[PDB]
Amino acid sequence: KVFGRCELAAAMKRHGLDNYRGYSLGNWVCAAKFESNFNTQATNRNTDGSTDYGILQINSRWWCNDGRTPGSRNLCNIPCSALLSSDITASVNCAKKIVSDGNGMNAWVAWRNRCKGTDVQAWIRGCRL
Ligand SMILES: [Cl-]
Ligand SMILES: [Cl-]
Ligand code: NA
Ligand code: NA
Repeated sequence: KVFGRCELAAAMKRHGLDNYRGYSLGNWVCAAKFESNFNTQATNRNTDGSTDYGILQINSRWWCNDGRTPGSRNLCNIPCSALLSSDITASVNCAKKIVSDGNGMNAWVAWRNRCKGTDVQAWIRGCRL
C-alpha cells in the first residue's frame, strides 16, 4: 500500500508515535517519505547482504529475520515480510524498539540527512489528526 501523507500521519498517531521518545509526528512522516516514499512494500539490499524492509526500511542484520542474513539478529522477533503489510502495526512496534536503543532517530540515515534540523511540522500541515 502507498499511503498518502495525512493518511500515514493519522495511522502513526493512532499507533502512538506522536512524541514517542520526544519525536514529533512530523519526524516520523518525514522519515517514511525519504526511506520508502510511503510504500509499505519497499525493499532495498545493502552491501553487507542485509536487506531493508517496509515503510521505515528496517534492517534484517539486527531487527527481523529474512532467512538469508547470516549471523544477524532478530531483535523485533518477527519475519521481515511482516514489515511489508498494509497494516503498519508491526513496523511501528519495531520502530519503537529501534528509537529507544540509545541513538534515537539517527538510526535512520535518511532522517539524519534529510529531516533532522528541518521544519518537520510541514509534513503534517493541513492534516485532520
Ligand atoms: Cl495501519
Ligand atoms: Cl533522542
Ligand atoms: Na511535527
Ligand atoms: Na536478522
